[PDB]
Amino acid sequence: AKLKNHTSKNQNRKDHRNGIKKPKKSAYTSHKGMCPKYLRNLRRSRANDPRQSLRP
Amino acid sequence: GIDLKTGIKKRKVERKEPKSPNPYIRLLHNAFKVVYENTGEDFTKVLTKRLCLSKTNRPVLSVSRLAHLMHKREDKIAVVASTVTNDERLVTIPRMTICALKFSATARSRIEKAGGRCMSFDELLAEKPTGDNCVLLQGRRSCRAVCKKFGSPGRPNSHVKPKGEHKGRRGARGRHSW
Amino acid sequence: PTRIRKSRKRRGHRQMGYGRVGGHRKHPSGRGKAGGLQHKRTSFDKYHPGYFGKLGMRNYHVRRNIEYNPTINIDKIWSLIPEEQRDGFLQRKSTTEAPVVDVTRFGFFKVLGRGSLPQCPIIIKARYFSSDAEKKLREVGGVPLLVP
Amino acid sequence: PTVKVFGPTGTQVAELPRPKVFNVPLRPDIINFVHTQLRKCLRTPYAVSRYAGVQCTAHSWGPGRAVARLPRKHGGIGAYANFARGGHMAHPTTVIRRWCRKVNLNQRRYAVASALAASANAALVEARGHRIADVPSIPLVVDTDNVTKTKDALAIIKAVGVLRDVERCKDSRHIRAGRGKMRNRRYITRKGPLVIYNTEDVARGFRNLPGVDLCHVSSIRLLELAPGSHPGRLILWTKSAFASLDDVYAAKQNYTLPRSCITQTDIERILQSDAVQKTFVPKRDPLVIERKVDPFSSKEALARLDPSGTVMPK
Amino acid sequence: GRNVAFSNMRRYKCTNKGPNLIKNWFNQPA
RNA sequence: AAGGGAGGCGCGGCCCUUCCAAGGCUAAAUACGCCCCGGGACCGAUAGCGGACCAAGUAGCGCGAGCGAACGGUGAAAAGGACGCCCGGCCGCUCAAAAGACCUGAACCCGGCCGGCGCCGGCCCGCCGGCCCCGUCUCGAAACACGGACCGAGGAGCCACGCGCCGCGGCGAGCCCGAGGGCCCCGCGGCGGAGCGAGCGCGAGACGCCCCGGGCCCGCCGCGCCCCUGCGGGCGUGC
Ligand SMILES: [K+]
Ligand SMILES: [K+]
Ligand SMILES: [K+]
Ligand SMILES: [K+]
Ligand SMILES: [K+]
Ligand SMILES: [K+]
Ligand SMILES: [K+]
Ligand SMILES: [K+]
Ligand SMILES: [K+]
Ligand SMILES: [K+]
Ligand SMILES: [K+]
Ligand SMILES: [K+]
Ligand SMILES: [K+]
Ligand SMILES: [K+]
Ligand SMILES: [K+]
Ligand SMILES: [K+]
Ligand SMILES: [K+]
Ligand SMILES: [K+]
Ligand SMILES: [K+]
Ligand SMILES: [K+]
Ligand SMILES: [K+]
Ligand SMILES: [K+]
Ligand SMILES: [K+]
Ligand SMILES: [K+]
Ligand SMILES: [K+]
Ligand SMILES: [K+]
Ligand SMILES: [Mg+2]
Ligand SMILES: [Mg+2]
Ligand SMILES: [Mg+2]
Ligand SMILES: [Mg+2]
Ligand SMILES: [Mg+2]
Ligand SMILES: [Mg+2]
Ligand SMILES: [Mg+2]
Ligand SMILES: [Mg+2]
Ligand SMILES: [Mg+2]
Ligand SMILES: [Mg+2]
Ligand SMILES: [Mg+2]
Ligand SMILES: [Mg+2]
Ligand SMILES: [Mg+2]
Ligand SMILES: [Mg+2]
Ligand SMILES: [Mg+2]
Ligand SMILES: [Mg+2]
Repeated sequence: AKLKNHTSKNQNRKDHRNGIKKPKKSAYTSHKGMCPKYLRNLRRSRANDPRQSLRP
Repeated sequence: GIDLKTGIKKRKVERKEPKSPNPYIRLLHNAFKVVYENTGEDFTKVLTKRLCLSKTNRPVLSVSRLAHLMHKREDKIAVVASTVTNDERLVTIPRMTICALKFSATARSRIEKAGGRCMSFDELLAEKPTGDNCVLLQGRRSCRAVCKKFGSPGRPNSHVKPKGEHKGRRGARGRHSW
Repeated sequence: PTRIRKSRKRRGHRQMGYGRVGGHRKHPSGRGKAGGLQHKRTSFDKYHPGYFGKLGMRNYHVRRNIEYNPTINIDKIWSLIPEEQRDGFLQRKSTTEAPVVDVTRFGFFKVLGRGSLPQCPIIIKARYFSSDAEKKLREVGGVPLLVP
Repeated sequence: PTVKVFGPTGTQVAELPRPKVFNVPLRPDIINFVHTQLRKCLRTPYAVSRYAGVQCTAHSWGPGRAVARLPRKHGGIGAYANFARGGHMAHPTTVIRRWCRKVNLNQRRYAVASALAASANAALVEARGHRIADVPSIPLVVDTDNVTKTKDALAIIKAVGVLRDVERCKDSRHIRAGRGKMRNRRYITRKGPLVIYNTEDVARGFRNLPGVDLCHVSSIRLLELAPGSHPGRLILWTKSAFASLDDVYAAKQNYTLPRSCITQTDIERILQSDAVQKTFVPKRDPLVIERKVDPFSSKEALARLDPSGTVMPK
Repeated sequence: GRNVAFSNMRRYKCTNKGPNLIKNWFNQPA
């Protein structure tokens, strides 16, 4: 026997029932994928700033 | 008919009372709930909610964490709605006043031997019911081992360990190991 | 107690929470753990990485009391001294009557270096040291020692 | 404070200090949890036989003969199903049921101490069921020192004021209401006093009395202290029993009694005190709510909104 | 998605026939 | 074969550690039906053993191997039914009572006398209004889809063990009625406390009410530089 192949009939209503979620606020500032040569210089600069440095 | 669905969300359930059968917890919570209704102070409101929590939401506090947090403000009353344990890796304790739900037998002995005081929440209720010169404190709610396995180990952005023993290699040597 | 269970709240309901379309049958997925590489593959990869395969050397008989190796950090050392005596030792930071702590008597072999010690000379005898356990101990005036 | 001690005749004769086990907090939740687990540990297993219903020979006839498909004995009689007369149970009872329950040693000692502290109240002993309206002190200590004839032991219990509690028990014996009277549980009597003794022979003269039980002080039983899982039993202490309570609790190695706490009597006092009341500040005055009604009906109703009267009444 | 640890229990042997493999402790106080 | 055997990865060599096969005896602590004895939060006559009944593995069925029922209860006492009248009945005797072949004696169904001509709603009452056969599989059942004459009694998610999460109790860098020994007393492991690495092995402080992120430290893989006891130590850098 044959059954149905495909439909999207009820799927936009299921997509809306819990609201359309939004991504976490901290995903907008993740360092993942930035230049390493920029992320190296970023750490170096702060370690030598007494207002920012966190060395003991 | 009336349309009360659009723009309106499902209501929420929160603990509004302790579910412990201990009679000392019911007496204290009912007492601080009264003081809030006649004061409107937000210190007595946060403290009334701490007494309803479920013991995995009330982690312990050690003396060495208190000695660290109360530094430079040593003339104040630490207020903890949980148990205060001892930390034997700290050799010398400072003098402080702590008010807690319960003290370990060894932590009470050390606190008193430095000159400190161990108050109870009914001593706090009588002398300082609205939290003047008091600080509220709590421990690390996410320190349990159980909360370290939540999620999907196996998914490429997880950072969580699996649960049983896994003796193989497939999917366990990084990406391009499946 | 049977009288507080969820299943007794279904008397009169024809099907005890298992559905009319599906129903309750014997073993609709198979028994046990079977299917992990075929029709339960979506389950096994999501939650059990490294369930299939081999990894590493095998030993046909492990000696449990050879491989046993207890350890203690330096921040736990002063709690082995009884409380009645700790005050006096701190009081007189002696080089010529320093306290001796033999950790094998308490059942440890190696000394690791997490933490810090009080400003007081002390002697620690053990079977093996880590490199920064030794470094923090010599910073205090203490000596490490090896024992039989 | 000191407890009183009475002769075997009724006058006051001595005073002893209160043992520290009476200062433990009252925990009807802990006494109920322990009483439940330890009363399950006295049970005898039961089960049906493992061969029952399956000694006969029976097989299905199959479809095509106009009968239901259950197994049938030679001849066609239903067999081997829970819904057939003579068949096995659907899930037979087995003796591998877990009959006992575990309790930690700390929680077992808390229950005894909390049950003993309840026994020092004249308002909880009364509300448990006993008759103590003619009793000198509810922490009742009495000097007896040797009792062998029941006749003399009855004379003391009268000489003090616990006589009505044993007659309460005596006049209550009856045949119980159900199947239990075929199973060696034919009579029921109410429970009276508990005599706790240390170094003196009393068991021979006290035991035959209706509703009386006997406990040597070194081994006190929680199922005796809280009959029915209700804490406040009436206890007749011998003098040497009452004066060895602290020695007994000193004989439990690395044990300390739990910490005393305050009661709802104590909390209700604090709130009504000038240190707590002086923090009180009144609420705003509350909204005033009427029902709707047509202002245009009358002059007075309409005037409430607009007093001037530019608006027509009707 | 169910995240459990796999049970490491062995299937019961000889439950209805064979030698008796169930040892009870009702005689322990005696 | 002559000295030999063993040391949880094979072969050949050198040591070390530890035992003496190819012959034999031996109490105790341990396990268990029939049968006798005691106990039970077990069943209460379609239950509990197949089997509570003076005669059950009996009566009955099969050439045979074998299969295998049903049936408990008058009353305190048998006092188990006088006298009379007709030719089994009537009347009535015993007894607290016929309880009379036996406790109580429901339903379905039926016979005699008396009254009347489906459910819901309104009205005192036979009028008006509404009403298809339930359970089930199914997109869809009043279906010409299936089960069901009627009535009673019985009749189906319980238990053991393992895994995950949540709640509550006790104690807390600790915790714990193993087994056992003297509802009370004493009682080892174990698990937790440090991780990472295939392994040789090496081994965590720096911040923070809490949560989230950042930074740094430990192991595994790589690599500057300096050095002592050196393919070993120290100080760094990078995914
Ligand atoms: K897992
Ligand atoms: K369900
Ligand atoms: K389904
Ligand atoms: K199947
Ligand atoms: K299957
Ligand atoms: K599999
Ligand atoms: K391999
Ligand atoms: K059979
Ligand atoms: K059938
Ligand atoms: K059928
Ligand atoms: K305990
Ligand atoms: K107990
Ligand atoms: K070897
Ligand atoms: K071997
Ligand atoms: K070998
Ligand atoms: K039968
Ligand atoms: K069907
Ligand atoms: K079908
Ligand atoms: K269909
Ligand atoms: K239908
Ligand atoms: K039709
Ligand atoms: K029809
Ligand atoms: K159908
Ligand atoms: K048909
Ligand atoms: K039909
Ligand atoms: K490696
Ligand atoms: Mg959504
Ligand atoms: Mg439903
Ligand atoms: Mg039905
Ligand atoms: Mg299904
Ligand atoms: Mg389907
Ligand atoms: Mg079905
Ligand atoms: Mg059949
Ligand atoms: Mg049966
Ligand atoms: Mg009844
Ligand atoms: Mg032999
Ligand atoms: Mg029968
Ligand atoms: Mg009858
Ligand atoms: Mg189907
Ligand atoms: Mg069909
Ligand atoms: Mg039909
Ligand atoms: Mg029925």
